Amino acid sequence: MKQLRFGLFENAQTNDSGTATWRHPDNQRHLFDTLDYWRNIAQICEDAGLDFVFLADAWGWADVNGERPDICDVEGLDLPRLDPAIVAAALIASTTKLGLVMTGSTLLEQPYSFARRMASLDHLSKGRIGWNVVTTGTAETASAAFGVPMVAHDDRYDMADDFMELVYKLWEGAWEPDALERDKQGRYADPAKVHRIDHEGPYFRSNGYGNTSYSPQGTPVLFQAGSSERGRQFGGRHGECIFLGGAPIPKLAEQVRAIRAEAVAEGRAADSIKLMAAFSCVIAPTHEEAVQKYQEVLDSQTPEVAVASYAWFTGLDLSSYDPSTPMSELHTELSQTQVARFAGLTVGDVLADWHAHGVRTKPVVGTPEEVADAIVELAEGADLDGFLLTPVIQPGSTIDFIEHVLPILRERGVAASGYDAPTLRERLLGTETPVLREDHPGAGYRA
Amino acid sequence: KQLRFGLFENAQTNDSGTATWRHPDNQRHLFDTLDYWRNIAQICEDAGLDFVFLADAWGWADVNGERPDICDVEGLDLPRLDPAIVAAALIASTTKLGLVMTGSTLLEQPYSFARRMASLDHLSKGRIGWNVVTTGTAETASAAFGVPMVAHDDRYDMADDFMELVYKLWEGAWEPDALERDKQGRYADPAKVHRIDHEGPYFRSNGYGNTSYSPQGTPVLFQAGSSERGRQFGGRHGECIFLGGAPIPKLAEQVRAIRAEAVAEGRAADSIKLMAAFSCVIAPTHEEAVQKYQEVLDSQTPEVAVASYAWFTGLDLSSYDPSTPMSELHTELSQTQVARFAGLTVGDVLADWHAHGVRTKPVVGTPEEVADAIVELAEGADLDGFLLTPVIQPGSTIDFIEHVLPILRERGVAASGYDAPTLRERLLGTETPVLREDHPGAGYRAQSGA
Ligand SMILES: Cc1cc2nc3c(=O)[nH]c(=O)nc-3n(C[C@H](O)[C@H](O)[C@H](O)COP(=O)(O)O)c2cc1C
Ligand SMILES: Cc1cc2nc3c(=O)[nH]c(=O)nc-3n(C[C@H](O)[C@H](O)[C@H](O)COP(=O)(O)O)c2cc1C
Repeated sequence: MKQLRFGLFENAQTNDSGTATWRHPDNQRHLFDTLDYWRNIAQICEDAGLDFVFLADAWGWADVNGERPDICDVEGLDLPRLDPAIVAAALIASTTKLGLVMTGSTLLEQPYSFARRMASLDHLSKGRIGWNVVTTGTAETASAAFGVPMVAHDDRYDMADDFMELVYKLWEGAWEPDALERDKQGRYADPAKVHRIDHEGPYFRSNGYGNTSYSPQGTPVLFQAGSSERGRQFGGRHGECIFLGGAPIPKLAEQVRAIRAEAVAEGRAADSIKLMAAFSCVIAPTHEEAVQKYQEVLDSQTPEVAVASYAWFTGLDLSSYDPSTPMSELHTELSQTQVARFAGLTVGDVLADWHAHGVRTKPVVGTPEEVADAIVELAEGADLDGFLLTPVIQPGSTIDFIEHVLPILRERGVAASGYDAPTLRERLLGTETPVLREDHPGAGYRA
Repeated sequence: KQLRFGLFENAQTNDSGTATWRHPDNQRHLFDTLDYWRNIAQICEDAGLDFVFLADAWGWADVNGERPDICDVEGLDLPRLDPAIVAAALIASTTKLGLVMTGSTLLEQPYSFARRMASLDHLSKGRIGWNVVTTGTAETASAAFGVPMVAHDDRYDMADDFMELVYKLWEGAWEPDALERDKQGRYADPAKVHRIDHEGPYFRSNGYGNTSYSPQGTPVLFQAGSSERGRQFGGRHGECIFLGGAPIPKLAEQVRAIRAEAVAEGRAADSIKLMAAFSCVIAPTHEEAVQKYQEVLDSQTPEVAVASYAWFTGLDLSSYDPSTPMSELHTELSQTQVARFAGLTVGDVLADWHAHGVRTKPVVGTPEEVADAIVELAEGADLDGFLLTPVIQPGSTIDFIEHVLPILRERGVAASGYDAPTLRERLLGTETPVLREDHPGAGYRAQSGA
């Protein structure tokens, strides 16, 4: 049996994904800016043996023509947030084995300082760091915030390739793994193992030494989730663990086959890339109890939010249209035969499903046995290597999965019983060594 | 007058042109382990020190245009860790200790720097400080980032623009009570959340800030520029100014000039705090302290001094007989350097450099002698505290805490412990955690004036 890995999707802000369940009485996400919130989440995850916590990030915000509507602040749709690298570092200090994965942007980070920061996390954590490589999902606002011009979608990925090449040189080529000797009767470092790098790319330039010596993993575990044609090529080249949003099993299976074919086209083994699907659930001892439990979180969300956030995430201002109007009865846009995928849905239908989960994956709602069976049928049907648990409320959604579903998966032998490897790469990739595989591009920048 | 005490640290093994890492009691070769930092922070927090300060650098040694092998054999310059990451890890290990980190206005981007510092301030409940630098490793650091070099005085003009932008983000973007998080009312009050607009010579920003108003608003601002332009910048923005060691009459003049600069910027002379770097070597008798210091100096490889002197000054003295008067090298010296070296030989210069690099010269003696030196400095130069710069770690810090700090507390010149939750309250001696109204950053508050 393939043993699935599990990570927890989190972000350093109250609400996410176009939903706003922060008003639910048991939701603690409004305390995201306190260290106690994060210490508790991490302890829950580490005591359960979850492989990692993943901190999503964004730099921009939801806006309509340069302005956030009141609702953004009355319901905390987007802002405020914290920086994930700072949260990750704080969590290092209260964990020993839990993996820590953070989003970091190739569009807005400077590679030289970013490489030093990530390698610092990797040193202090003893090799537990991952990096979710993003360009931007909020390109308009994030660019204005940093004072830089727009970069079009595919050019963002060419910039990301150049970024990756430089950070690979800094992580893998600047200091050999054994450069540091720290012998008070010998050498501090072997001068033959410390190298100047030289990089002249279309977007970035660097000439000189790297600040950080070779870290326990070398390069953080690389996560990536792009679904465009160009983003799929980028993930096929660099990504070690690829995230997928929820989809019906047959569609997910085809996407998995496509992503593994992109890795093969870049010279990598098909099984050397790990696929993890977002997965949400609401668990209760009976099916009806779960439905009511899910219902109570849905009822906690203000009804005006659904229309507001659907607008931003898609562009369709639906406040006007009566809920009985078929979607296909509207224009706005979409490329004909795509409009047929709507298959005669009504505005009410879309907003009700959007109210339910936004861009988060549709939760599996049922008993522990029902949720466990869903996980297994997803993993087997789509050839997945793990799941990214996306909570509907914190910490309850995580606690429920840990206390009721994970033990079933463990008894069935589909989930490991605990931490068997000390670095994140060894744990997620099954590698023997904590460092990149030889068929990964970053390995080609080693001395 | 209650003196404040901070610990000067950096996230690398050696610093300041010296290299005492081979001393049997030095543990700084473990700088890249969390356990080293956990231990330092506990030692400091248990003693009630006001803060730990993390220096930083981005560049490396450049001796005759190359990086010679001795830089790696002795770990003179590299490797290092990022101080924001060390600081964040130390947040989670401490509850009251202040954490001050260096951050460069030349190389950081202000929008993400503002968010990073405000995140540290939120998570720490207001215990963060920022030592504002314009990089000192400018040449090599610029090449690493791929950017053109910027002149000394231009760096301070860029720094003024950087400060204006981060003040808008920290003080002007979210009012202090914008967040209500009332599950029956509003998450945030939309009238208290503001777009910023900034169009400066070096930086541009248009939009909202990522982080809401943090417990101190703006981190406590530390600064250490000693040039004329750097003193002007400190007098405008710095809340705590760090001075290197010097004889009492010289420190007193520097303190006087910095306070006059603050007054000219519209601030109260006493609202800026002056802290001197202070090093010491402590033993139970004077003679034992002298010998202890000799054993520190003997731990440094003899070949280091001439190589690190060349790194810091550009002057390679390795080919000269040590009896050579510096005056004979005038073709390689500016007029100011010739005057400063007058009477000195190459051997004098390298002997002095071997003993302490650019670190302050230690007071060497008994605990009573060191305590007396601290009081004399503070009274004679009008200082508000001291930045303890260790010669070896953790020994230098432990010696001071165990033997000198109790004397200072008995004499009533150092506080018993922590009776202020934020770093600004503790260091400025105020009940208010946010910038004073006569500070430039306060003018960006939307609260009555935007
Ligand atoms: C599970 C998951 C997590 C994601 N997290 C982030 C994130 O933290 N920041 C971000 O900008 N985008 C995030 N995304 C969006 C993707 O990075 C990506 O941009 C999107 O799938 C569209 O693909 P494309 O970039 O190739 O157009 C996430 C996507 C998924 C499926
Ligand atoms: C106690 C002390 C600590 C310093 N720490 C740093 C540091 O961490 N990083 C840095 O680039 N410069 C550091 N400096 C150098 C000063 O910031 C400054 O550049 C130097 O004093 C020269 O002054 P000027 O910039 O006005 O010419 C420090 C100086 C002192 C006295």
